[PDB]
Amino acid sequence: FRYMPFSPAGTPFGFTDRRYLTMNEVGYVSTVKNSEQYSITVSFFDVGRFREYHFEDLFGYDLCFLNEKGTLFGQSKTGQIQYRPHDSIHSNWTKIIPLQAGERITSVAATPVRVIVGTSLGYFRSFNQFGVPFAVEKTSPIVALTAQNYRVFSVHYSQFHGLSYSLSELGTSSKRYYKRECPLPMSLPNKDANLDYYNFNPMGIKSLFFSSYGDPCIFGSDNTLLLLSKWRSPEESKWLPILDSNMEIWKMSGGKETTDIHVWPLALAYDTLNCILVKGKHIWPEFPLPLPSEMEIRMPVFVKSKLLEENEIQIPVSMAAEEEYLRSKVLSELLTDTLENDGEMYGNENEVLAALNGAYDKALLRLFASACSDQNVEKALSLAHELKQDRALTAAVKISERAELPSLVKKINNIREARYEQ
Amino acid sequence: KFRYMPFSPAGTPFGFTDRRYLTMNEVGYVSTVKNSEQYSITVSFFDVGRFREYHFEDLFGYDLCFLNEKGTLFGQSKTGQIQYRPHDSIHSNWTKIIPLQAGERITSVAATPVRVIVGTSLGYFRSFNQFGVPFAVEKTSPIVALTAQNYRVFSVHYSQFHGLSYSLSELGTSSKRYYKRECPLPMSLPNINKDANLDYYNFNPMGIKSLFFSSYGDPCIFGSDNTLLLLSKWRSPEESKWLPILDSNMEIWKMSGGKETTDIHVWPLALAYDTLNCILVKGKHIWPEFPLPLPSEMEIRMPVFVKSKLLEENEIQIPVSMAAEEEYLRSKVLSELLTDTLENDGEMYGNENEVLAALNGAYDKALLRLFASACSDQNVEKALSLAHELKQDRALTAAVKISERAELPSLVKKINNIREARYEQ
Amino acid sequence: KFRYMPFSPAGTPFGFTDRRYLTMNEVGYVSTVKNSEQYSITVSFFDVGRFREYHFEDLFGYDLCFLNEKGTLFGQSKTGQIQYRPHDSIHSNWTKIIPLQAGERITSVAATPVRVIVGTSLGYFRSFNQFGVPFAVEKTSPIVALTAQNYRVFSVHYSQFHGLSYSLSELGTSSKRYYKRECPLPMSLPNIKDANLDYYNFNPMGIKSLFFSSYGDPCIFGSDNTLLLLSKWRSPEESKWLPILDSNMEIWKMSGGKETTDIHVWPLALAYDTLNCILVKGKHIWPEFPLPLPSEMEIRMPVFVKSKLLEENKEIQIPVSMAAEEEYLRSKVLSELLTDTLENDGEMYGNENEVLAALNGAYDKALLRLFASACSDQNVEKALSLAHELKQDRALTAAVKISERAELPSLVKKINNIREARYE
Amino acid sequence: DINIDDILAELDKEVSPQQDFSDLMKSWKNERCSP
Repeated sequence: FRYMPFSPAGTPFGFTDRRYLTMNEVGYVSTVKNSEQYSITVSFFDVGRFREYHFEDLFGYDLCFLNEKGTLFGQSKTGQIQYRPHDSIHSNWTKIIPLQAGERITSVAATPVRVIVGTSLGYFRSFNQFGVPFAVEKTSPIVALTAQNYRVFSVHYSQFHGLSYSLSELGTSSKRYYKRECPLPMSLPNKDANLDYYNFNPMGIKSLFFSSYGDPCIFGSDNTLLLLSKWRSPEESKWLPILDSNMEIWKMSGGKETTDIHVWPLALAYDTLNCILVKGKHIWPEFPLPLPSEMEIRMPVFVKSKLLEENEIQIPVSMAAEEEYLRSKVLSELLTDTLENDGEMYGNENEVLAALNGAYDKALLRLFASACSDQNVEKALSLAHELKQDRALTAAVKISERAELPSLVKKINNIREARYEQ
Repeated sequence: KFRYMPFSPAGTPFGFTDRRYLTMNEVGYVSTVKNSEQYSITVSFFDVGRFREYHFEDLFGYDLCFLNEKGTLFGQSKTGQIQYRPHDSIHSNWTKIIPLQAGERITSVAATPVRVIVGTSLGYFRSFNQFGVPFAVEKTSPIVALTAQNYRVFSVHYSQFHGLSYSLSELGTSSKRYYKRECPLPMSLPNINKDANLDYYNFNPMGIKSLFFSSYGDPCIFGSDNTLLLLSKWRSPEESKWLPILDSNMEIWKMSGGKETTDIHVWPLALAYDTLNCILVKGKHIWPEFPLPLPSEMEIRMPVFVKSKLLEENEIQIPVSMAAEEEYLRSKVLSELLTDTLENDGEMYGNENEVLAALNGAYDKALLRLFASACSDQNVEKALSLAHELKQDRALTAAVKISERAELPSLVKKINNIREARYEQ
Repeated sequence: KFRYMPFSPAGTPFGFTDRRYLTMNEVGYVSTVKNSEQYSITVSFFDVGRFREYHFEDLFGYDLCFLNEKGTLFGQSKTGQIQYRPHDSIHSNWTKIIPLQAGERITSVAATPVRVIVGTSLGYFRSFNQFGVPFAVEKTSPIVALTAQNYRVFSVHYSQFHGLSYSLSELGTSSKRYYKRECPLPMSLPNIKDANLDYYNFNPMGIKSLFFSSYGDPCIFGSDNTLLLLSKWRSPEESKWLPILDSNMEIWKMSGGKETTDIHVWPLALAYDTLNCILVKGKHIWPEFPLPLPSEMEIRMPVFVKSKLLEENKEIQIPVSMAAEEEYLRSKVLSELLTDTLENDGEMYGNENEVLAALNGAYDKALLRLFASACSDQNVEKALSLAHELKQDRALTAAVKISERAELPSLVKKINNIREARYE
Repeated sequence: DINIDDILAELDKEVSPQQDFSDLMKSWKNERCSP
């Protein structure tokens, strides 16, 4: 296998002198072939908080990670790295890392506390934010890295271990591995415009990041956003394919099987994905970088044939109700998990969770009304068991009264009793 | 280059014959006949005394099926249509379409009284209540076989990039628990590198003939090696371990008097306690024909035996000490499985305490035959180790008597020390 | 494509000669001689006070072996014959045939004081007690390699359909415990000169040996010639493999560089901090029958940039910054392993506490030597973060003295805040 | 860089039968060879 270097949302050169190294919520990094020298630019989307800068590079940095506090750079073959704080009162620092014969650096990452470097032979090296080496570990070969506060999330692959990931947190007492080289359910790539990309990023991992609420995410060659739910309890963790961007682009294309619209993922923030909508022949963004944009998260329950039969695309309400019930359930679970373990990050999530549970029950009531209109008792009764709030159970009682179906009325009243008698 | 195929438990190829099975089960079996390029499905039972056979034209081409106690679940691998048909008609039949991405297939489906589950060649795990409402969506490694019982689901995964692995899960009322989570599965794939075998493995490259939960809820699987694997102590993840409780090739070799016959094969239905319910296939093709044989049985048997010994010392007869080795190990594993069931799940059939007592009897009796085999050679240390393995006091005094008639006074003292350490509690 | 082969720890091929080693470890070594149609096996020990060497004529041609304190375990991979030999001979030798399917082989064997363990190429995993009574059969991924120390068993699995993985257990006389089951093993397998090809024909996995530290931590030495040690294995959520010795780099260093080749490390055991091994010279990677004295290499954390050392040295000497980095890391990891051993297993020689105290001394001294260079670059924050790492409060006073001599009153102030906190 | 080996020395500082035998060896050698 090839083991080319990775960085979040980086792009190839593609017979062009310019390319991007990284893209994040905070900004993006790019480089120019300045003859044998390279020019490098560090650019920001919040130009209020941050300021752009340049430097000229003789090493040819091709790895990068753009943390809010500072930018980390690396040279894959020579093994040199350099860290550049944005608050330039803090000094830059450089470290040349030991690389064995035939080894490369494959990924790097940075945080307020800790810096991480991974190699094609699976060495996993740790430094504090001032360049003191704090640890060395061996894993299966690192192919991707990302980090947030004390939490680190990594992907591994080899011919002899298979595609897999680790999730870790440096507790102040000790490091904990929540999950450790567990198999990763992402699809690898299966013409030439695609092949020019896969010669640069053979794993097809377009980006690898934590949510705003600190939940791991990955965006693969299948162009779906996977989010690892309930990672805080490995007995119960679930990779959720929370968004299929092919489906959403197809819907926004009015049912057209467009070859000329693609998405580049930046970061998830609650019910939306920050991303860049690139168009045309190449599947990666070009030098005049288009503006960031938000897609909603929408779970893949849509049936393509039924939607083009119904039909911009407009959804039949029963299918939409299924999607909204499902998505509100998973987002509610994520918000409860984050609130219980980590508290309110933004002083907003408790109120958002109340509104979200409202959306959950409202979607279920649309499904319950649909089932009652078909006079299906058993489906409707099961749907009533899912209802979370007494307002929704009372509404279901009146809906089943409206549907002239008193068996449901009596049974749901007894369910309501079994709830409120506690 | 690999090709995924739809799978269901104990389903079969067509071959060049238009009649085919989709699945077989302790409840019954399902078959189709490709009449006028639609499919007259037949649903049939082994305990007809409480269930009617029934029959309908499938115009969609269901190639996936899962029969269970409460109903049957069908699926069409390409279009994504799935259909559920209860056995009574007080509950309604229902049908739903599942999304397929480009180049995808549904690869297996499963059902329970409280859950319906679907898996695909891109690893989408989609699950519903028994009325078709989607209760969850999840992604895994690509699912290639799937089965369930009550709240519990067992699934098998494969790809070039993950390797053969399994997951075991249960719907808790609060949340779904994974006991094991894409852990590597010690089953053997078929040798891909004979024409009837090639035809079957073209139909089913993964080589899984069937996979099911035991009568006591233990997951079981049966592959190209024709051994039955049971995941013992699945209830505790760190120490759960696969037991190869039966080799059907070895038992067929025994029952055929040591002859290396090519013309008899065992088709699994389900494990119930000490016995695999199965259909013994015969002839060139290695799967059952349209007139099914009756559901036959084999006892499970731990593979302690070796051909090079039974050939000389033996329709095959077995030497007493080696027979005791098998009986001892089988009683041990069965006793542990029923003890874990009784502790974790209670009595599922209302008599397991008495079955456990019978197993303890068989256990200690086989140990006593081994104790005699050791005292025969005056192997005091081996005999004393066996004395620690004995558990009922009756068997400990029997071991004293065997030591006496073999004149090991050392064992008389040491066995009575074991007894004294125990009965003083 | 791949073939399963029998393995025993640090056993060697025949090569172009008629005798080889079946195994060698901290206890001793076993060798076999192709004495025409039969084999002459000799079992030799390093502690001649406890154990006496013995030999016997072998008509089965055993190709598997394992050697603990209590007895020798032998196996013939192709016929399923195994034999176990207690070293006192007050307990009897015993022999058994375990069943094999056609083409199946025993791939590895191991023994513990109350168990004998056999793993086959189809992944059956058969347990007998030390007197040969069958006790259990499992099925796992095929056990390409396997060893034990006291009651702790450490096994390595591989197949084309599972990848490389390992299990670690503590079977005991009671409380039979499993620490990790078939977790992926981060070791590197060999690339697909002819002595190397001959060795990998004998041992396709390229595991040269596999063993435990004297304090009971799993170790393995792969085709990369890098000793890996599994740290914090006693609590699985924190366990991590540490590359404690890149022996290629250390051979290159101790030979003065110069592209030194045709000398190879054959590992026997780690002891505390010092790999006992044979330094084989020449084209063949493996030792010869007149077993050379097992030379000693102290472990070295891999922080040595070869290009930097080439620029410095153009007999090799290490810059004090790099030396202090390696000293700090090595002392930290060794102190962690000693602390875990003393918490869980306790003292065995009765001086490990003194060793750990002296080791913390080396750790703090390395941190102070790094702190001095950080202060020489006048970086207050790098200096302070280094100051946070020190363990002894009394050692932390020396950081005040250094930052005075490096004219950083900000650093002195911050360190005195650390003194005031550490006083608690 | 700032040298600190004396600081580290003041951190590090925190008749025998062998000496008598070595002194006897010294005395024996000096005695044998001296006039």
